[PDB]
Amino acid sequence: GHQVTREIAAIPFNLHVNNIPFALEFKITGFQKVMGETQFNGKLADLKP
Amino acid sequence: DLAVIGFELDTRFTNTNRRQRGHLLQTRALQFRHPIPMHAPVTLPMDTM
Repeated sequence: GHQVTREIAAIPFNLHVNNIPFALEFKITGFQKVMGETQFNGKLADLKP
Repeated sequence: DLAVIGFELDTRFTNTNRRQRGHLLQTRALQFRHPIPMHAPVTLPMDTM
């Protein structure tokens, strides 16, 4: 009521819908622990008395 | 003691009157300045005669 401004606006009209009740989900972590570290010889070293 | 007591809807308006304009986009700019210094020289002395 106290200022005039030009308002260019985009009004979306859309919907996302799912059809099929199937999914298979993995959570994958540990890339750096496996690729940045010994995985075999370190374990043999740990067996050293 | 088992009954439905309340509910919530996903009702939304149709803002055909621009009741809501949402987020705003505006142009911005940043300025960085990098002045270049002098560095210490290297000298070759030689005889003046």
